[PDB]
Amino acid sequence: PGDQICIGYHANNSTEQVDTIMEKNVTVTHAQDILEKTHNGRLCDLNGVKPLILKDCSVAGWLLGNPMCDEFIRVPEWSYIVERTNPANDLCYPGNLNDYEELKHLLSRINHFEKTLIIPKSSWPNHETSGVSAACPYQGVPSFFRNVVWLTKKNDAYPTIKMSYNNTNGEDLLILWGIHHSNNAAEQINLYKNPTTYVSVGTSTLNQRLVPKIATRSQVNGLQGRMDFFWTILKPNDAIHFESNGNFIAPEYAYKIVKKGDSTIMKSEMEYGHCNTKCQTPIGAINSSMPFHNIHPLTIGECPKYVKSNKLVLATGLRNS
Amino acid sequence: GDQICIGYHANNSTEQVDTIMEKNVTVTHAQDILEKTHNGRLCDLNGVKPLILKDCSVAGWLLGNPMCDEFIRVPEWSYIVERTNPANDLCYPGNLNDYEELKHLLSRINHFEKTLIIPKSSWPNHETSGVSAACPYQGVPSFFRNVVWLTKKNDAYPTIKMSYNNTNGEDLLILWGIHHSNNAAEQINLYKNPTTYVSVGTSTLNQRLVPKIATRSQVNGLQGRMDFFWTILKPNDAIHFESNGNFIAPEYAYKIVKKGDSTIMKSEMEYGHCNTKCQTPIGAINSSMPFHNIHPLTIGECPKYVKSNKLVLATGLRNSPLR
Amino acid sequence: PGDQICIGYHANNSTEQVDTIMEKNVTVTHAQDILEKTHNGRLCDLNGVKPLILKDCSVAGWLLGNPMCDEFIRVPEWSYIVERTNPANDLCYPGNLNDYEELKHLLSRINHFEKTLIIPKSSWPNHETSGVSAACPYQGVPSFFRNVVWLTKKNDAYPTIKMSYNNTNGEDLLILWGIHHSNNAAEQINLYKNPTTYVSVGTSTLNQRLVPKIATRSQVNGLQGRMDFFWTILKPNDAIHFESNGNFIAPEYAYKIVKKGDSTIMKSEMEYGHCNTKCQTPIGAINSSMPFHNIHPLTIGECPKYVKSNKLVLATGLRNS
Amino acid sequence: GLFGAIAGFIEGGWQGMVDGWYGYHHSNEQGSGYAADRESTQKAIDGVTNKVNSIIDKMNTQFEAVGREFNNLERRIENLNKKMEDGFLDVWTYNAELLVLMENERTLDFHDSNVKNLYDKVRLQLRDNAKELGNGCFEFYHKCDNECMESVRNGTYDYPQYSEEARLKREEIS
Amino acid sequence: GLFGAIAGFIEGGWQGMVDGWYGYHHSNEQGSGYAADRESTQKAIDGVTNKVNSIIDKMNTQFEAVGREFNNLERRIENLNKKMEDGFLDVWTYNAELLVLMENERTLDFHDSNVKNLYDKVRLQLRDNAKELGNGCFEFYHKCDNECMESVRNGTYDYPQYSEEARLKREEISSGR
Amino acid sequence: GLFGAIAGFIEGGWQGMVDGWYGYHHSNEQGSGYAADRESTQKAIDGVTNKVNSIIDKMNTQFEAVGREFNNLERRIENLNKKMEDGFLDVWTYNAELLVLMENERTLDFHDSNVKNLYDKVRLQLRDNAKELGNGCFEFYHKCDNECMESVRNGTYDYPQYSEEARLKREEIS
Ligand SMILES: CC(=O)N[C@@H]1[C@@H](O)[C@H](O[C@@H]2O[C@H](CO[C@]3(C(=O)O)C[C@H](O)[C@@H](NC(C)=O)[C@H]([C@H](O)[C@H](O)CO)O3)[C@H](O)[C@H](O)[C@H]2O)[C@@H](CO)O[C@H]1O
Ligand SMILES: CC(=O)N[C@@H]1[C@@H](O)[C@H](O[C@@H]2O[C@H](CO[C@]3(C(=O)O)C[C@H](O)[C@@H](NC(C)=O)[C@H]([C@H](O)[C@H](O)CO)O3)[C@H](O)[C@H](O)[C@H]2O)[C@@H](CO)O[C@H]1O
Ligand SMILES: CC(=O)N[C@@H]1[C@@H](O)[C@H](O[C@@H]2O[C@H](CO[C@]3(C(=O)O)C[C@H](O)[C@@H](NC(C)=O)[C@H]([C@H](O)[C@H](O)CO)O3)[C@H](O)[C@H](O)[C@H]2O)[C@@H](CO)O[C@H]1O
Ligand SMILES: *[C@@H]1O[C@H](CO)[C@@H](O[C@@H]2O[C@H](CO)[C@@H](O[C@@H]3O[C@H](CO)[C@@H](O)[C@H](O)[C@@H]3O)[C@H](O)[C@H]2NC(C)=O)[C@H](O)[C@H]1NC(C)=O
Ligand SMILES: *[C@@H]1O[C@H](CO)[C@@H](O[C@@H]2O[C@H](CO)[C@@H](O)[C@H](O)[C@H]2NC(C)=O)[C@H](O)[C@H]1NC(C)=O
Ligand SMILES: *[C@@H]1O[C@H](CO)[C@@H](O[C@@H]2O[C@H](CO)[C@@H](O)[C@H](O)[C@H]2NC(C)=O)[C@H](O)[C@H]1NC(C)=O
Ligand SMILES: *[C@@H]1O[C@H](CO)[C@@H](O[C@@H]2O[C@H](CO)[C@@H](O)[C@H](O)[C@H]2NC(C)=O)[C@H](O)[C@H]1NC(C)=O
Ligand SMILES: *[C@@H]1O[C@H](CO)[C@@H](O)[C@H](O)[C@H]1NC(C)=O
Ligand SMILES: *[C@@H]1O[C@H](CO)[C@@H](O)[C@H](O)[C@H]1NC(C)=O
Ligand SMILES: *[C@@H]1O[C@H](CO)[C@@H](O)[C@H](O)[C@H]1NC(C)=O
Ligand SMILES: *[C@@H]1O[C@H](CO)[C@@H](O)[C@H](O)[C@H]1NC(C)=O
Ligand SMILES: *[C@@H]1O[C@H](CO)[C@@H](O)[C@H](O)[C@H]1NC(C)=O
Ligand SMILES: *[C@@H]1O[C@H](CO)[C@@H](O)[C@H](O)[C@H]1NC(C)=O
Repeated sequence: PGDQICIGYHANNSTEQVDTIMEKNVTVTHAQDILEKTHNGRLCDLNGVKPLILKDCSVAGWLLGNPMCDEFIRVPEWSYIVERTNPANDLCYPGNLNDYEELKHLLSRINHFEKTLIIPKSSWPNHETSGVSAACPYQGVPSFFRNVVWLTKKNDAYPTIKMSYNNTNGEDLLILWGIHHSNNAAEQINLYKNPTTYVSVGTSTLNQRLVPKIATRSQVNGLQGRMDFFWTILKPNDAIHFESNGNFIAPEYAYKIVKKGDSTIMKSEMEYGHCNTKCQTPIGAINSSMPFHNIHPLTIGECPKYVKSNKLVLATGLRNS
Repeated sequence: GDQICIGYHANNSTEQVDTIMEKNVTVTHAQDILEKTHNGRLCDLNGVKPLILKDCSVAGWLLGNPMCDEFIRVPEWSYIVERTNPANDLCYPGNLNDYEELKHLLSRINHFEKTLIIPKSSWPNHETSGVSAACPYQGVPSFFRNVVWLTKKNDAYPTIKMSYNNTNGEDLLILWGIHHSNNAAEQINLYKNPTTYVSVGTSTLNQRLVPKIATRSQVNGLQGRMDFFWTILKPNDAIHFESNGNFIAPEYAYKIVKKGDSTIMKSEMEYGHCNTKCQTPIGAINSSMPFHNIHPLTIGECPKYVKSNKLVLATGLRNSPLR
Repeated sequence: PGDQICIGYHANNSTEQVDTIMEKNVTVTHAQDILEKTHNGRLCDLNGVKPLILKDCSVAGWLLGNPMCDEFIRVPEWSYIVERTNPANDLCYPGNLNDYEELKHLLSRINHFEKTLIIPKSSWPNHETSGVSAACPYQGVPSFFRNVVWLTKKNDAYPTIKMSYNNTNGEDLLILWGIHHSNNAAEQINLYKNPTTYVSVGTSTLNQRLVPKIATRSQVNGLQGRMDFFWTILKPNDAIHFESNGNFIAPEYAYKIVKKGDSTIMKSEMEYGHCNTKCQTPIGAINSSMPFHNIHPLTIGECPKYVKSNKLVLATGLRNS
Repeated sequence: GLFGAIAGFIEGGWQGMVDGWYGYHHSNEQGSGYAADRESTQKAIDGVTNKVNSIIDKMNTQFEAVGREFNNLERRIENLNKKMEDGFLDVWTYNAELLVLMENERTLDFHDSNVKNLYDKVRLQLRDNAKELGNGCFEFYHKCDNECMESVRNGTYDYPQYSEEARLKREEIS
Repeated sequence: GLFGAIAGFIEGGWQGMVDGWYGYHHSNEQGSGYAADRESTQKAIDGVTNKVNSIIDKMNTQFEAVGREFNNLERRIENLNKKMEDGFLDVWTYNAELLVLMENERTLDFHDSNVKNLYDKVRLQLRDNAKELGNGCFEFYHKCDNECMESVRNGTYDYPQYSEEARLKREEISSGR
Repeated sequence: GLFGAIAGFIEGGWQGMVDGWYGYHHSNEQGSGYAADRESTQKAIDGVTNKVNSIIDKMNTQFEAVGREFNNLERRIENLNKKMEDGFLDVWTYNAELLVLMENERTLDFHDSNVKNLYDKVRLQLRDNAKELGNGCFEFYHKCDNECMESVRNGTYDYPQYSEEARLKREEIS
């Protein structure tokens, strides 16, 4: 024979396959995937801040204090809000909350939140404050929203209310109030004694005048009446002014609010997972430095780019044989 | 001496491609990945014919403009075709509330069935013969076919308290309106009640409408207006009406089933008796190419719209001269 | 001791560095950046059309003629509008302008603009037209918006107004009007003598009916009252019909308007720079053919694509040694 | 990126090569003719088809309805849609134009590489039994009949068979 | 491949080489074995590592809050969000897929290039002192011991030292002996 | 580089070559000096220039007006604009950064291929009349003078005129 020297390259037992522009299913000695497909399957803190989880309540029910709602405790700060797809206890008394979607966006991320008593029930000496409905039961007994007061005639009289509250605190106040729509002239007199009625609300920027619509409506929660609720943000040292001669759903509790960032509302049925994450999805949190993922499009946080892909496999080794 | 030579194929092609470093390079074969051809007609989308309104707008077709010929009844469609400026929109001037959101809702409809819900005979104490010259059918005054102009009977307008329950198994689109009269004399002459209102209530809708008595500018020869509204009445829910004047009552409603969404296409063309996956206002396109330069306003599964005349990929070799 | 010929490549003293997909900080003999990083720091014209620069006034204040607003002389055409971040002068009488953001977008780029006197004060013979307020001072003296008229009662009377105006000019007309909300029943009678008033406005398309909201409000610029302003585009040969028995802030001046292009409002504190450009940013103009820039995201014109990068250095020369 | 063969040391292609992309031309006592190399041509065809199909098949398309559904008091929203429409057109146009430009450069270099590899495979078989003329051709020292030529075109060239015959002629070049 | 070495004239890789990506196998009267070229292996590993890192590090991620915040009377705006969300999914998917396809082609051609460069360096040293087999191997015309093999591996192979001994062997095969 | 020349068997560029990107260095009895290959340089200049212009001129630029036109009760809509703006910035940044990295690699390998093709061109003319040194140089056997050197750079190397003279030299060292 004769002495020989040869040039060659590595080969192993790997079966990893990659695709190229010109070739498909090429076996390589080593490869790396740049697509993220794994999540922990739990709802986590977003950068160490716990989310607000409204288990069986919508935002409107939680804010107004639905009697079947406040199983909660004080959460002073949150990074996002988890609502179930169809919450059960939204609005015990049928009606609407005005600008509901914008209000939900505003509350998605809150730096400081604290319920505070602003107008106690003793501030209505000439009005009934025990307005109670069966559509708002607490343990079967009829009740009402915990944070607002149903004002009713007293001694066959509804004196015109001319009251105000001044925000003496150092933070913004989210304040909610409402107007009750009656069904007929008889019910209107039986509740407020004043057939023609109004609710006027004014601040440095708000200028609102509401009049009830007395008409027949389809029953909801066994009720034909409606309660339309409204809200405002009262700046510090500003005052809100209320004038009403009937159908007023007065505020009792308000919320000190401080906003420094923005988020959204996450629709998910899962529960808190006692974990931290940089990126959250409705079905689980993701911890990845990979540029792409295929887990879920409705993400909150710093996340890889969403793609419709099963694998993004980069060849890092040699062609195998 | 015997010789063997290496070489490559050359032909008579003049196709030119471009590279990142060279321009106008002749190659033996090339492929264009930019779709440029359309059939020039309006087609079905995934086997479902569109809705084509020739002289009518969505508002006029829904409310029953007499000038809008009630041609056929399409039980379902994939998208709606309108001209840029239709001729018969609102014969009596006014507005349709949330017209664009309603138009978006009607772009793709799984089932559509016009239905009589409140017959003219259900107004025994009111006159239902309201007509107008701005709404002419066959040269004589007429009105919208699906709503009824309620005037006074025997110098009286009793307060209406009427409720209709959706006994069908499908959603009901119901349209009603209020008529804005020109002055106090006209208000008395038509409804006899000087202070009037229109109240509409469902499980979710809670509406009160009041007429606006003032002088406007003339439109279609008229100074009055008719503002129309709508709602989606769910099955087994009741809509409650209450009015003492100026009430434009509903006669015909529409059973509706919605399974998907679409948009409205502004085209001046008509049916082309064809099927397509991707429709444009100037013709459908059928190709698997990733890009097209036909038209931005596409409906369907379409290639990516680009501002380009050619995207030519070289497949053969750099070609040689004539020898 | 044999003759030699060699093949080689150029090398120079360049220290320019580029990155490749597989190497970083490779010194090359020549290189070229394709990222634009230079502006002129000036507010320029856009394709030969000067911007409307409202020095210290908001669009509403400039439109309504706030007395503190200078004038800015007759500018009949502009390509875009420059506002300061927090303008000092706006509605001097507190209130709102309806569809303000849509109006601002409509006026962002205007082909022809001319203020026109359409209803002189002489047209109000049975009403007082001299209304002023200390919230709208001019040189320390109570004044009012220069383009609208505060109509009030005359000789203990406010006769019902039924006025119309036909747009005889050949151009579209932007017409501004408003309604005043009083603070109490006594003040309402003090100014208009009629306890229940309204404003009715009508065109070929507009059917409007406003009612004052007489309620308590917080003081803004020393005033608890409010003025709500509205607008419309009166088409040529169309007539607008006004109808009121009180609280009416009548139009005096209106604007001939021609629109054939669209733009946006630019928030900037800079001044006019007597320059021209195809690309304007709030901190300067860009004259470039480069495909990318990193100056500012809020650009107006034909601009390179904004990126988050500090350099995009293309190698042109060889690997230097 | 060039490999030096196409429009390089091989100056121009052949019109006579009609059955393949890359091939051989031979001239001996029995005559002359062209012969396409089926293996490298098929590999090139399969690869170039894969490139085109990859560029086409990797595009994801979904149903979209694009219209103008905003009225004269919603111009701000329509401007938002315009900025999005124009942004996607700018992204797709730039990417598609440059992808075509970049892949056209790669395809032409792929062909150049294949021709060069075909040249090298012949050179390694022949060794000193022939001399390369530098134009992509080899001049044989020994007599190479059609069967010999076919052995070069496929992989079965018998170098030892003509070793001495070429060696004697290589010395007689004086 | 592009450079014709891997799966070209060099048929198949070496399961027996475990110490590197590219290198040499030798056979003489003392024995046989594999030796990895550390310089090219380390450069290729660093380049490939940079490639993966570049494809990952150049991505820019910022905080976003993606939800469904529009109601039943805002479907037109939600359609805008759908057209936007699907637009970015199409853009990112196509770019991610084609980037992987293009980078894998270059990576395989990079390995092919590295092998050919190693082969060419050996061929220039050996010249006619060894015969090119056309399969990536060189048959020496002279005795090349373990020290001679290392000289070929590290560039210091001395052609004149063996030029004579090689020349005599060339004649023996030439003369049919 | 992908080809073997730049920072390969030619271990570094020539500071002394001030004209041209690629060229030759000669040493003989008459003297020494540099001489650039104008055709290879000009072709490389045209190629690189076309690349930069293609990256620039293929960008489609459109009039856009970018501002913040939504109020405090439209904060959902601006988030839609925020997501749209941030998405395009991410797309453009990623593509631009990757485009530079990819094109720079191709550019460096382009120069590498050009040098290698020039080296192979010289080796084709010289053939056995000179010895490759493995460092990009050719050691002649036949006393190449200045006009002889010009013929190699020109491409008119008269191989028969020197074949004998180099043959006699070649046997001296063997
Ligand atoms: C105060 C009272 O006894 N009122 C009698 C009516 O309740 C009754 O009409 C019946 O009302 C039924 C529902 O009654 C509630 C409810 O929502 O559960 C009863 C609540 O006490 C009452 N709350 C307050 C603060 O007064 C609430 C309220 O009256 C209205 O619902 C507000 O919209 O109503 C149920 O709907 C029955 O169908 C209806 O007949 C009438 C006639 O029997 O007598 C009233 O004295
Ligand atoms: C019912 C009737 O005879 N009404 C007479 C008025 O029509 C007439 O005023 C003139 O009206 C002209 C247009 O009249 C219509 C129309 O729109 O064509 C006529 C319709 O019959 C009538 N319909 C009903 C149900 O009342 C309709 C309606 O009154 C209004 O459109 C509601 O706003 O109006 C045209 O505008 C003329 O300029 C106008 O003078 C008066 C006086 O001539 O007599 C009425 O008896
Ligand atoms: C007309 C008159 O004498 N009014 C007296 C009130 O001015 C005064 O209440 C005080 O009013 C202060 C502001 O006064 C003005 C203003 O805005 O500067 C004065 C203007 O002349 C007046 N304009 C007209 C056309 O009448 C204007 C107007 O009344 C309001 O803007 C309507 O809302 O008000 C300031 O608000 C003070 O805080 C307030 O006390 C009262 C009580 O002293 O007497 C009135 O006679
Ligand atoms: C909500 O309450 C605050 C606190 O009471 C009100 O602000 C304060 O208002 C008083 C008068 O009610 C001001 O005092 C007066 O100020 C001036 C100087 O501006 C001086 O000339 C007078 O002698 C008198 O002291 C006080 O300055 C003012 N601010 C503070 C920080 O106390 C506020 O106005 C209330 N808000 C509303 C909407 O009513
Ligand atoms: C509209 O009619 C439906 C059908 O009758 C009503 O729904 C039924 O109401 C009765 C009487 O209260 C119940 O016993 C049934 O269970 C209901 N459902 C069905 C399917 O029959 C409905 O309540 C009516 N609308 C309103 C607003 O009351
Ligand atoms: C590969 O080339 C060889 C060399 O010509 C071919 O072998 C010859 O085939 C012909 C066919 O008529 C026979 O007459 C010869 O005797 C063969 N020569 C031998 C075996 O040395 C061979 O067929 C070619 N292979 C293919 C697949 O075409
Ligand atoms: C490069 O290879 C050569 C050849 O093997 C090495 O030189 C030999 O090194 C051994 C070490 O034991 C000595 O015994 C020999 O005498 C050397 N031969 C000579 C100098 O001709 C050389 O050391 C290697 N260099 C490197 C850096 O590995
Ligand atoms: C590649 O492999 C996949 C998965 O095993 C298979 O579905 C596909 O058909 C293969 N394609 C080819 C060309 O071999
Ligand atoms: C390429 O050729 C076309 C016509 O075939 C011509 O219009 C165009 O200008 C040419 N481009 C260049 C760069 O020469
Ligand atoms: C599209 O064109 C192709 C031509 O290959 C044809 O097979 C296909 O049926 C066409 N599709 C329609 C919907 O006409
Ligand atoms: C590089 O060389 C050029 C030409 O000689 C000279 O102009 C320039 O100043 C030099 N730069 C440095 C940094 O030495
Ligand atoms: C490249 O150079 C920059 C600036 O000179 C430096 O910050 C960076 O660390 C360098 N990267 C290396 C040496 O990998
Ligand atoms: C306005 O005046 C013009 C010209 O006098 C006239 O043609 C037009 O009809 C008038 N418009 C109205 C609404 O009166």
